[PDB]
Amino acid sequence: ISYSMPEETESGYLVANLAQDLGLRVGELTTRGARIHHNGNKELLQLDAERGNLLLKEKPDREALCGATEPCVLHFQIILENPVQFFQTDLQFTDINDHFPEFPDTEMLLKIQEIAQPGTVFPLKAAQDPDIGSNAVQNYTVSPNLHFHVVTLSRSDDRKYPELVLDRALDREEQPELTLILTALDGGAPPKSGTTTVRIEVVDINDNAPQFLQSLYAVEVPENSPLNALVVTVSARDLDAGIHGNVAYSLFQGGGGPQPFVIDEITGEIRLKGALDFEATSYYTMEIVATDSGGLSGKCTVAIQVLDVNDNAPKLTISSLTSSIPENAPEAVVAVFSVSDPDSGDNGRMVCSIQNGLPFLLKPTFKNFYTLVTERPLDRESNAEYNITITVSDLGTPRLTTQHTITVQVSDIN
Amino acid sequence: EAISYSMPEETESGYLVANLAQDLGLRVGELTTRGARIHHNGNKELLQLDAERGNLLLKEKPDREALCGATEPCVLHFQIILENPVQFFQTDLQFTDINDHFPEFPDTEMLLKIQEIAQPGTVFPLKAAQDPDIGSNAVQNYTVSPNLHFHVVTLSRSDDRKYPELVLDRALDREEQPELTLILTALDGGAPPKSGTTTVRIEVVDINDNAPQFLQSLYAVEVPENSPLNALVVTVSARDLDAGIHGNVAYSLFQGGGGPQPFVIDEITGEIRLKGALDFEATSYYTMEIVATDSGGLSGKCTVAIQVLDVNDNAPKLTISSLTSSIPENAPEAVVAVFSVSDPDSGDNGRMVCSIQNGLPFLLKPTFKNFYTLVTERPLDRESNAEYNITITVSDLGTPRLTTQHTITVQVSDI
Ligand SMILES: *[C@@H]1O[C@H](CO[C@@H]2O[C@@H](C)[C@@H](O)[C@@H](O)[C@@H]2O)[C@@H](O[C@@H]2O[C@H](CO)[C@@H](O[C@@H]3O[C@H](CO[C@H]4O[C@H](CO)[C@@H](O[C@@H]5O[C@H](CO)[C@@H](O)[C@H](O)[C@H]5NC(C)=O)[C@H](O)[C@@H]4O)[C@@H](O)[C@H](O[C@H]4O[C@H](CO)[C@@H](O[C@@H]5O[C@H](CO)[C@@H](O[C@@H]6O[C@H](CO)[C@H](O)[C@H](O)[C@H]6O)[C@H](O)[C@H]5NC(C)=O)[C@H](O)[C@@H]4O)[C@@H]3O)[C@H](O)[C@H]2NC(C)=O)[C@H](O)[C@H]1NC(C)=O
Ligand SMILES: *[C@@H]1O[C@H](CO[C@@H]2O[C@@H](C)[C@@H](O)[C@@H](O)[C@@H]2O)[C@@H](O)[C@H](O)[C@H]1NC(C)=O
Ligand SMILES: *[C@@H]1O[C@H](CO[C@@H]2O[C@@H](C)[C@@H](O)[C@@H](O)[C@@H]2O)[C@@H](O)[C@H](O)[C@H]1NC(C)=O
Ligand SMILES: *[C@@H]1O[C@H](CO)[C@@H](O)[C@H](O)[C@H]1NC(C)=O
Ligand SMILES: *[C@H]1O[C@H](CO)[C@@H](O)[C@H](O)[C@@H]1O
Ligand SMILES: *[C@H]1O[C@H](CO)[C@@H](O)[C@H](O)[C@@H]1O
Ligand SMILES: *[C@H]1O[C@H](CO)[C@@H](O)[C@H](O)[C@@H]1O
Ligand SMILES: *[C@H]1O[C@H](CO)[C@@H](O)[C@H](O)[C@@H]1O
Ligand SMILES: *[C@H]1O[C@H](CO)[C@@H](O)[C@H](O)[C@@H]1O
Ligand SMILES: *[C@H]1O[C@H](CO)[C@@H](O)[C@H](O)[C@@H]1O
Ligand SMILES: [Ca+2]
Ligand SMILES: [Ca+2]
Ligand SMILES: [Ca+2]
Ligand SMILES: [Ca+2]
Ligand SMILES: [Ca+2]
Ligand SMILES: [Ca+2]
Ligand SMILES: [Ca+2]
Ligand SMILES: [Ca+2]
Ligand SMILES: [Ca+2]
Ligand SMILES: [Ca+2]
Ligand SMILES: [Ca+2]
Ligand SMILES: [Ca+2]
Ligand SMILES: [Ca+2]
Ligand SMILES: [Ca+2]
Ligand SMILES: [Ca+2]
Ligand SMILES: [Ca+2]
Ligand SMILES: [Ca+2]
Ligand SMILES: [Ca+2]
Repeated sequence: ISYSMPEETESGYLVANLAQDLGLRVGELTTRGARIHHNGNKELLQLDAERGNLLLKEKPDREALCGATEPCVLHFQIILENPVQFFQTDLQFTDINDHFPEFPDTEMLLKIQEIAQPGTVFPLKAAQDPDIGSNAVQNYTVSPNLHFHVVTLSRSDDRKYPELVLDRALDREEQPELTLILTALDGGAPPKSGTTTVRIEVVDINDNAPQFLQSLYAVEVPENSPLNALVVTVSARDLDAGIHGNVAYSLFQGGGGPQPFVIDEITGEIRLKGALDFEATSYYTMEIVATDSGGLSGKCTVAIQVLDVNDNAPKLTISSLTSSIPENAPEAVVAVFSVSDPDSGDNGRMVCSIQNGLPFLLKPTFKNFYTLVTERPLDRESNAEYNITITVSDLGTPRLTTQHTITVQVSDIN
Repeated sequence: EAISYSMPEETESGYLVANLAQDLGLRVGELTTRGARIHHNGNKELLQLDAERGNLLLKEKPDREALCGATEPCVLHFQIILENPVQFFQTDLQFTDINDHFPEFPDTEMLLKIQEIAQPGTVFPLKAAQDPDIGSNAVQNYTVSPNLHFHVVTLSRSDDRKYPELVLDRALDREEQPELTLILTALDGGAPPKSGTTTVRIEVVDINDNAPQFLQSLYAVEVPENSPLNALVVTVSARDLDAGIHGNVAYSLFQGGGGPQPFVIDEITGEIRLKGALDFEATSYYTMEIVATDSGGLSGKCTVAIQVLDVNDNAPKLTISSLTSSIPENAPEAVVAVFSVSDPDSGDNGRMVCSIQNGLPFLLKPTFKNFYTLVTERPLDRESNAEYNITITVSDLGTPRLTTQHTITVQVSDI
């Protein structure tokens, strides 16, 4: 004979009316010297022989008695002596939902990279439940968010294990860290729950390119500026963090000609490497390029205009027509000369002068092109030779003067 | 107006610039009669005057880049003077640039570090080639050595200067081709064109685009019940196609939703060790899942099934319930006692047999499964023996064999 009864029933519960089930008289139970025999460690059942009833001595717990084995049936044998008779009886215990779903870890750590595409699965630790069947784990739900959703798998021996599925791509630049609530629901009535915290750490991915604060840099620097002069400092910013955010500055020269400028890849400072000359090159158009450790780059145009400095003296060049000059020759051209100046503005503008005492005349024929002509015929006895010191001088600040001497002799017939 | 003569660069000295006498409309004798002379700003005479044949010649070879450079046009303003009578003429000499310079790149080798997940259409700035020439004689085109992942584009800017930029058309893969080498060539527009090559070495940056994979899809291992605590069961290894911090793997143990399991995993080596005690009579079969995870989130999973082995570590449990301490003399078929045997083990380790002495006139009769009875085989007088000893000996059929015995003394009555 076999009897069935729910788990965790209070001790002293009336199991079965043994007297009626055996079809024997009430006094016969104590008459035959009814005893109970079993190899169990604990005597779960005590026999009331006077009323012929089978009673529980202690409160049973299925998980501690059977555990994983199902059905939980305990076999024992009751013996009678008058006459000698044996009766094997089995007792089955129906499992109840008296266990709450418990997660292994109080928090689960997930480090998901930013470029993780939707549909990507992530394994989660399952909630365990010592119960059996519908009283065990049945459902898994995740706290309402816009990124993930959990799905339950009944793989293998019908043991349910949850895994998290991504639906919308992550972004560390928007939300660095996620915190979800993983809830496990039982299939019993009423259902039992078990909650844990899913900690999602979004790993940074270099998906952002560095950009300069200014698209154009325009700075003026004098020609006579000292070596290692701070021309301009350039700054670029990256939206990413760590090594993925570090930038490296590189100088791209424009067209031909050497660039006397150097950039620091770290600080972003542009400084003088060589010499500057407004007369050689007055305007530089270059491009600074900041690049991360990934290859993503940003570019900016830097324009540097050199300032003019009066550091050039006028170049006086003279070609003589007549080494000697007749006495009674009116209006004679002694020599013709031209002046030069690479500078600009008043630094390039130049006025030339001659001694006022000399009977000669400077006649400006062409632009920066003068002629030295005698103003009147000359006698020999007065002055044999003449030292004419032409002095060309610019109108800049400071003023630079260049002068040259020519000797002209007046001569009649030999 | 003033007169101007044009002449290509790098012309050999002694070149016939122009018939100056005819251009000025003067007689052949008149030019040398008036003492025609040449005046220019430079000390170095670039021009020399031939008053005999009335021609203008070159005294030095002109270099446009050394005279003008970037300025255009390269015009030298010079003057011609006459002395019979005194007269002044303005004349200009323009030097047409010639394609006499090779395009050169500043650096012999340019290093690029491009990500593996770089999307097509991504631009990568490259340093331009230098050319002191002007117009069509400067840098005009940019071509890149035949590859599969890149193509160069020639862009113009500001003063219509040409600069190259590299364009990706096919995504890279460090697991396929870690490093790439290109030849960047710059082509002139002159005739014939002139090239300028340089190394462009592209180093593919690693991106975590590989998930860890287990060598085996299933792991099976037998472990004895008597095995010690914290003993290495099996070592699992997973490989990652990536490298560096994107390649190192961390192992995690995932158990079933049934009950607690006595096992632990090493994150580095991948060794599974025992955590608690093992008993075949408790839990016989274990199914766990090992999950390998990198530093990016990409994972791989393998199923590890371990069944424990049964050992004969449980002696049979004998429990005897006696009915009669004393027995009648001439009583046939008398039931002395009734006992039960147990064995939690399985197979021959659980199978058990019971024995009694051969000299005793008692018979051991089986009534129920693993449940026997001690009954007299035949009546017997007292004068032979007053009391008898019955040592029930129960033993399993395992290896080694475990035995357990217990004695019961029974007396006869009625004299
Ligand atoms: C069926 O099996 C039975 C069970 O056997 C058991 O299983 C086997 C495998 C063995 O493990 C065995 O040990 C188990 O018991 C058998 O029953 C038992 O049988 C044994 C032996 O047959 C009885 O003796 C017991 O064992 C000791 C024997 O010692 C042996 O070794 C030594 C040294 O090798 C050797 O000693 C030498 O003996 C000779 C001869 O005397 C001497 O000349 C030598 O000098 C001496 N050597 C030296 C160095 O000195 C022996 O020859 C053996 O080989 C024995 O010592 C031991 O004695 C103690 O333990 C018992 C415990 O029961 C005590 O008995 C109780 O004492 C109480 C106190 O006086 C007494 O109370 C009195 O009660 C009465 C009324 O009842 C009155 O009221 C008084 O006022 C009270 O004081 C109790 O009544 C008494 N118990 C009984 C039942 O009467 C004893 O005093 C002492 O403390 C021990 O006796 C053994 O007794 C016996 N078991 C029982 C319960 O009786 C049975 O024999 C088998 N069947 C057959 C047919 O054989
Ligand atoms: C598992 O649970 C899913 C989510 O149900 C939600 O949670 C419960 C506690 C209620 O608040 C309910 O209003 C929510 O929608 C269900 O969509 C799904 O069907 C369930 N699966 C099974 C097998 O029951
Ligand atoms: C005219 O100049 C002649 C040349 O002298 C030169 O110029 C002067 C300024 C010094 O620098 C001298 O060392 C040069 O050799 C003179 O010999 C002559 O006396 C000068 N005539 C007059 C009237 O001063
Ligand atoms: C440069 O060369 C390529 C290949 O020969 C050609 O397709 C392209 O039209 C050229 N560009 C110019 C501006 O000539
Ligand atoms: C299980 O338990 C949780 C709270 O722990 C409830 O929110 C849920 O609805 C279910 O009752
Ligand atoms: C599981 O999650 C619930 C969410 O309601 C918490 O209230 C609880 O403390 C446990 O963390
Ligand atoms: C994660 O967060 C939940 C609430 O969101 C806690 O209840 C839990 O203990 C863990 O700290
Ligand atoms: C560019 O092309 C010319 C031929 O047009 C080669 O001679 C030169 O070496 C470079 O490859
Ligand atoms: C540029 O590259 C070409 C081909 O590698 C060489 O031949 C040339 O000398 C220059 O270095
Ligand atoms: C880049 O190109 C140069 C030719 O200038 C080679 O020498 C070098 O090995 C790389 O291919
Ligand atoms: Ca329970
Ligand atoms: Ca439950
Ligand atoms: Ca339960
Ligand atoms: Ca982003
Ligand atoms: Ca990012
Ligand atoms: Ca970046
Ligand atoms: Ca200067
Ligand atoms: Ca200057
Ligand atoms: Ca000046
Ligand atoms: Ca040249
Ligand atoms: Ca060229
Ligand atoms: Ca040239
Ligand atoms: Ca790849
Ligand atoms: Ca990779
Ligand atoms: Ca990886
Ligand atoms: Ca065992
Ligand atoms: Ca065993
Ligand atoms: Ca055994």
